[PDB]
Amino acid sequence: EVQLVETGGGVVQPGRSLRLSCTASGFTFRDYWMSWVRQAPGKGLEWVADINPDGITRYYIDAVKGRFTISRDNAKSSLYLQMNSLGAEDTAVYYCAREFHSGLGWHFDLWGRGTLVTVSSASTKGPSVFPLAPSSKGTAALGCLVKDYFPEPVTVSWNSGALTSGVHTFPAVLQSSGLYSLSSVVTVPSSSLGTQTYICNVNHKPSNTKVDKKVEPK
Amino acid sequence: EVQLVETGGGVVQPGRSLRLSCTASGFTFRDYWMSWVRQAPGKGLEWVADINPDGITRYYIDAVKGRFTISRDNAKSSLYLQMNSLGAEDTAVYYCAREFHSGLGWHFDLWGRGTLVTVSSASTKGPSVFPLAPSSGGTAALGCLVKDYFPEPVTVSWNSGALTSGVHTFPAVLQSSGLYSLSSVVTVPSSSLGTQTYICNVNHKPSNTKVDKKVEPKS
Amino acid sequence: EVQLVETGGGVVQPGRSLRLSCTASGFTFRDYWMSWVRQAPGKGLEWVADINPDGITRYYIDAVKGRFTISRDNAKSSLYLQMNSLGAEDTAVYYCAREFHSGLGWHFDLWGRGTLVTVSSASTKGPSVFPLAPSSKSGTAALGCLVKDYFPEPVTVSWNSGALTSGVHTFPAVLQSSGLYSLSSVVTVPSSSLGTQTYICNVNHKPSNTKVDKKVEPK
Amino acid sequence: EVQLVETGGGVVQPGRSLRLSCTASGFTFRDYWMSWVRQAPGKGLEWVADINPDGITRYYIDAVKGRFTISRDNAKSSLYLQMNSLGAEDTAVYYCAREFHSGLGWHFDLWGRGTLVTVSSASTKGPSVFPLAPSSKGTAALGCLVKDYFPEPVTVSWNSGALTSGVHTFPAVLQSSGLYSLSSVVTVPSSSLGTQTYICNVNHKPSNTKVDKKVEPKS
Amino acid sequence: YVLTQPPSVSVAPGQTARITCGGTNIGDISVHWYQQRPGQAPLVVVYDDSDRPSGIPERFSGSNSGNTATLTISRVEAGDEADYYCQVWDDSINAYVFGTGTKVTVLRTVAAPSVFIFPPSDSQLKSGTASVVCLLNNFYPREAKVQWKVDNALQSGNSQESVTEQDSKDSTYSLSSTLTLSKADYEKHKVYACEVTHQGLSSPVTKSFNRG
Amino acid sequence: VLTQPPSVSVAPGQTARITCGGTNIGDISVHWYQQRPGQAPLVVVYDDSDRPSGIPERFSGSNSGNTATLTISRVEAGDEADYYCQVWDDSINAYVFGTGTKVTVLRTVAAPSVFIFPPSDSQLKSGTASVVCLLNNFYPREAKVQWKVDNALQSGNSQESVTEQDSKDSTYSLSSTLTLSKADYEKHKVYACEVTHQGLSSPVTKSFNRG
Amino acid sequence: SYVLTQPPSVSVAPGQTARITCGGTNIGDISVHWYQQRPGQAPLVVVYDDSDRPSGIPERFSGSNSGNTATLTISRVEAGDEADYYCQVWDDSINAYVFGTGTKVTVLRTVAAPSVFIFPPSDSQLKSGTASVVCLLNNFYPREAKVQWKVDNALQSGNSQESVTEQDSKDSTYSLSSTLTLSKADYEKHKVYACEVTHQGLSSPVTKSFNRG
Amino acid sequence: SYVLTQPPSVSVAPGQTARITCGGTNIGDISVHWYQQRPGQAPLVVVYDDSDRPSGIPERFSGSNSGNTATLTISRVEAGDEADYYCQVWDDSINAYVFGTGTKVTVLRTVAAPSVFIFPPSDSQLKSGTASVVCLLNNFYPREAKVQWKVDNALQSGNSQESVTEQDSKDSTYSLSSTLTLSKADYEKHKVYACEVTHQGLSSPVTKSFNRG
Amino acid sequence: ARTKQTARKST
Amino acid sequence: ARTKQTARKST
Repeated sequence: EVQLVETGGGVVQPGRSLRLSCTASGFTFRDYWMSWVRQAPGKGLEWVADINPDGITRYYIDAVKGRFTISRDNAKSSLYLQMNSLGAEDTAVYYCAREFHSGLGWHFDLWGRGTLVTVSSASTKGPSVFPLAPSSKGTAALGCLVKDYFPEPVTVSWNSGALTSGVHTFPAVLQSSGLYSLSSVVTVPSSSLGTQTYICNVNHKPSNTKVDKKVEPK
Repeated sequence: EVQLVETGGGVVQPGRSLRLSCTASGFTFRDYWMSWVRQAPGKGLEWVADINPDGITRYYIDAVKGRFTISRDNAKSSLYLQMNSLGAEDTAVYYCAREFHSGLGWHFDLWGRGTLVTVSSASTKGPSVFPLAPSSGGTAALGCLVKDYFPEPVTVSWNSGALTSGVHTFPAVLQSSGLYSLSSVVTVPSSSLGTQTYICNVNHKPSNTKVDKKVEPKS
Repeated sequence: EVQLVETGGGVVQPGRSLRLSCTASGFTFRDYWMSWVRQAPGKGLEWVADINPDGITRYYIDAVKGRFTISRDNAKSSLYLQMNSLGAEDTAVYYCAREFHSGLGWHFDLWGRGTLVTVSSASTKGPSVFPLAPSSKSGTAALGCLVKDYFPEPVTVSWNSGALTSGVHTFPAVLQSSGLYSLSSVVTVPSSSLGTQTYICNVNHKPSNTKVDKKVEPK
Repeated sequence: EVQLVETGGGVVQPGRSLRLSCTASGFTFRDYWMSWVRQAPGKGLEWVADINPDGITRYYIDAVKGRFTISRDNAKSSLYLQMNSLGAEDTAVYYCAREFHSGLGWHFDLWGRGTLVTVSSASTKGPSVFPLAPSSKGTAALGCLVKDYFPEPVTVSWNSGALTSGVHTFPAVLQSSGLYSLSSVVTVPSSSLGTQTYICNVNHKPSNTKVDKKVEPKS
Repeated sequence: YVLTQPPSVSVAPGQTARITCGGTNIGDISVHWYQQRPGQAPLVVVYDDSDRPSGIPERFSGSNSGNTATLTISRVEAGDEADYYCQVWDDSINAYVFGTGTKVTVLRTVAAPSVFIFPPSDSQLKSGTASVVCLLNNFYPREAKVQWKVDNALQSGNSQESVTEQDSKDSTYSLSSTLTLSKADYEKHKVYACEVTHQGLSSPVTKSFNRG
Repeated sequence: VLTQPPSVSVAPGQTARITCGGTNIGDISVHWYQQRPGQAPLVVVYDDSDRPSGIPERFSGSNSGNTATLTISRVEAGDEADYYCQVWDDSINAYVFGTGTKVTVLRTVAAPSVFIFPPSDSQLKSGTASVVCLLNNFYPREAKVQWKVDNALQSGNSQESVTEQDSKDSTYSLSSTLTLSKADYEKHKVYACEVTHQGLSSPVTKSFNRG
Repeated sequence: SYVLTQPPSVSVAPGQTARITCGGTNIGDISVHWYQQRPGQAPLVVVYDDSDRPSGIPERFSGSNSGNTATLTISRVEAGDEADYYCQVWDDSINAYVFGTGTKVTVLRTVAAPSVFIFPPSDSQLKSGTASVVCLLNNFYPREAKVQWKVDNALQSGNSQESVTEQDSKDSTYSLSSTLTLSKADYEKHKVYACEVTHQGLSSPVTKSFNRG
Repeated sequence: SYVLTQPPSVSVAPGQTARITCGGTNIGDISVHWYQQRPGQAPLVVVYDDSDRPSGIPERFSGSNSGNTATLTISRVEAGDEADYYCQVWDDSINAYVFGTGTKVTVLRTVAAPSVFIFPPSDSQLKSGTASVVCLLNNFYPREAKVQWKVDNALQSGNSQESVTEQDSKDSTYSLSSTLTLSKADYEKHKVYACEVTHQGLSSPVTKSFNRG
Repeated sequence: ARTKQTARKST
Repeated sequence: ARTKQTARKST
């Protein structure tokens, strides 16, 4: 199957280095121009660099001049991005993208899922999970506060996947502490409160932290 | 004159209840099967329920079964729909309809205008009415802007129904606010400006808003 | 419905005779004084003659004394004007009119449409009808019918059997150098209706028993 | 000379009636059995009815039983077909045909050119003519699209008959719209194009519509 | 008896019109008034000096004194455009007497005409006569200039005009001008144009056709 | 389930055919309704091919195999509507409607009349300015209106509404509404809508000056 | 109602002999007649009473009737012989004239490749809101052809009509039009319009196409 | 570096047509491409080379480019079209791919009022020395709202964060969390905590509140 | 019965 | 000078 798989992402301290790899499969890799495109959280698309099939012609944006170096191993069907002297402006999801040309113009016709690069001095920390308890007052709302974790991402499920209707898991906000925080809410019948058990399942892979949390009234 | 009139439509909150009435006149009401037929905005006709003449047999679609209850009072020549546990899927114009048997098949030979049932958590808001004033060749345009209302519908007439030719009452559009807005316009002879009076009659029943606005060129 | 209807008008040669008839309906005819009032084209009203309810008393202006004779048939609710020795001074629209006494003064409270009496040596000539077609030369278009070379007056013109009245201008007849009348009737309509709506002018010239229904098309 | 000439064909709405006539010339009409034979467009021959010389013995196919009546007027050397309750299965060219017998069998030894009968609710409409433009990128092909007309037939010529070689005028197809459509093409030297002028002449008699259309390379 | 009325009375909309009936000691007898619209029968609007029939608006009032009866129409609108006749009945000679009549004309804003031109029909050409018609639609005031140009040549002596009465709703006038040529002369020339000059137009409007 | 085509387009004076699809629907009776915009359905054909009183002969029906057909001959603007087929199922005691078919009439090209309306002083004294461009009675429906305020294109600050096809002349009408604050409206001075339509030789602009 | 079965087609090389059969149960017991019908013309009897020949009819036409088959034989075929041929009997049981389904005489000749042309919709047609795209196959043999529409490389179905001329009197070839009919809207949803022709006269399928140039 | 200007937002009712603008000086001279990006997803090309459509992309997406504006048109907008859309060019002067800032497509629907819930800090969180107070606004429309924190009637400022979900795929509504963040100390020297919601769906502002204890 | 008999054209 | 020249992808 035709796909691109970025890897090598994660947390890097300011001033330090990171190398990304992209593995292509399902197509003839040596025939194409290949690009890296990035996207800062909640922001737009920014092309970073690209390299010609033979690996001798390369272009960069000014923001990464002298810091980033792109290369390729055609035998390994692989693309690389060497990132030096990283700063917060480099924090982004990095995408591997294939270039297409057909006598008119150039666009990207294939993307990987991307790898997240976090430039921060924050230490990896699991979230503390607190219950948003149902009020004693139809529809009831309850939820879980997922607090002070680093880095992204974190997943939340309810009742191990059994409960999905009316579930809202909010996007995390970055706090001044440098830590992330979010809430996951759900609306349920006010009658189910005494009967039905509600458990939020919080998973934070960068710290290997799973938390199951029973949310009940009072 | 043979006719059916639906009443009781309006705004209703999800999970709450609503009672529709149809008043028949001009025919032997107690002799006919009566139906409720509904139409979601922009969508097609969906038969809902019906009731036999003496009010003993009732049929319902599976989606309203348990929630809806059709009844009639033949002494009053009236048909009823009791709608409980309303959801957004019940938002529609509701028609009262008389059933006819030719000896072959069954079809509807009499309808009402219908009444709109809107299932929303939102508050009712009346519209503000503003003149679209004529300018300064041979034909002129003027109108009324009917802005920021919920829910539908809004009726607009011109000079109490005396002016119908050249009139365009535009279908309501949803603004970013989630409130409706429409314009009603009419093209008139330019020579009639200043000599003929033009009044847009705006009525928004859910808010009991009624406005008669005279439209004249700006000076 | 209370009304008076005059008949018997038309062309009459000088020195010849003519009998007018008013047919009354909707009231107790035998109870009222009835008058004939005439109006020369472009001129003012002139009372001619009246007759008491019994039919016994009659009055006349000096200029018709001996020539004209007013009578009535109360069983028929009908009024008559027998006009002998007609001259050009008798050419006029003739009105049937009911007299009213308020206890103070006397005035006319009911009139007919009137019928035109033309005293001419000339022969009756019916009109020819030609379309005034609009072009696709591109909000408002004009079209009409030309009603040419007729005698005597009048000619009636309607549009779409009376369904179209707005924007219509039926011009007053002009005397052409030939001594024959001609007029145009025109109407302004939306240009977008030019190929979709049908426009027919209905021309009627009774003295020649001419009747023309003409479809006006964009050439 | 010896001939049969059918008349009375044309367009008839479903359910309606049509009467065909056939006029015989150049032979003793009263000595012969006479037939009507029909052919639906693109289909085979179907005998319809015949009548004996005296006009008293008649045969029909079952498909026209009770709907069609054949008759003759020997003094006028004429044959008739009265066609009632027409349907689409009746759309065809209708032929007048003389019958021959010589002690062995019966066959048709004389035919008219036939008259076309179209059973359709479609309105008479002239064709719209569009150019099939010569490719800019020897032998070049160009032509005319003759689109959306009713009914059949339509003739196409090129340069008023001066161009006939290499010309292919395609048979019409009946579209779902109920209208007809065809193309006329011609192959010419690529060398020309810039020099020689090419005009298709499209003529549609049922609508009295002639169209001349200049076909060009274009930009 | 002789009853003199002014021929014309001009009044702005919303204002008051006064129509007089002059007679020697007319004040000693009863005066009645009729409204007559174009092509219509008279309709009594005031009788016995100052009484109104049912259905007649209060805007109509009457007064009679000395040698002058007066019909008064307040808040005048286009529907009031008509001829008004005063009337008395002479018991001495058993005869009705009408006044000379007064046309009420309503002022309104300036309205530029819409202009339209009509070529003669083929049915008319087939008869050997050609009529070309220029239409001036719904204008004010009444004064307008229409000139015909046949192949840019001006025209004289060969056209007639007709004007409508004041319109009972918008108070405008309409005008038709008809150019009558022979089939001969018409078939020669190519350009036909009416040029309209009206106060409502900045510069003259020309409407024109050719032959195809 | 009864399947109808969403749309049928037909030239004036020609014939419209509307189909109702169903497995062996020819074995049962089909009825047809005409529904004009803002109106209740009106039966035009029932029991396959019967016409109620007052329904023109131009309406006819047929039903066979898996297809019922409503046929409208000599179509005119008055025929513009949604048409619904209908059966009654005695098995389950239930009415079943088709999905509906809109009939569109193909008339000649008509260029729109264009009009522009300034916000009223009444609306300004509330902190909002609505500017309205009116496109009147045009065909076909495709049109482009463009807002220019002191020149420069506008984006994301206007809405369009378009009428159903006119029941007499088969045209469409469109309104475009530019919505600004009193703040921004008071800044600028020139407001203009530019209209591009096939019936226009070149784009038409209507404009006004603020005050 | 008595049944006559005719072959839909009979192929014959010029100068050779064509045989058209009319089949029926004991059709030898009854009389059979034959008609020639040319495009746009009225039928003309060429053989009647099983085997008799009308005056003015060339000797090349002859008939025979025996057992369960009557045969129209056409010797030394010329170009004017390309036509439809109908057998005919009188059914004396249900009392009707009966015709066979008809047989078309086709002239055999060598394979000939089509010249292929593609025509984009004119601008004037686009004003009307419809776009007809036309593919012309000119002067080819045999008649059987495969014309496939590809809009942006998508094989089209249900939206094209074919029309074919009769065999040419001089070269015995055919010409074919295939017309792809879209609304103007559907037309401008795409960019590549290709006519693909597959024929016995071509080594590989031929494609003519346009964009919006 | 060449500049592409996109509107940040485009609103459209279901079934209607969305138009997304990409503005550049003489952008008609260069090629423009369009990408759709759904939440949590990699971008996907929907239109390339001004007007061409990739395979697998619905016909509803079409493109055009002229003068100073390229336009992505989405017709009969349905479920799944709610996304971010990016225009893209290649700047051949400074040699870089350039993207527009992006346009979010919002589905228009009727005003819907939020159900409002307030959550006091759990006891376990107070053990850690911080108190997070949460106000929930559930399933409302439009997105614009005013959530005000009142602590003992004192309007708070600078100490709350808002977070809002994407438009719901089924009912097109939003949900919003507002979180008031205090030290446990600051929390226990106050008594009344209230979130006040001002929304178009409400006739009058709604307040949910609690007392410590 | 109202059935067709042969037209007796052939024997 | 070490200036950027066009990548010559388009003209």
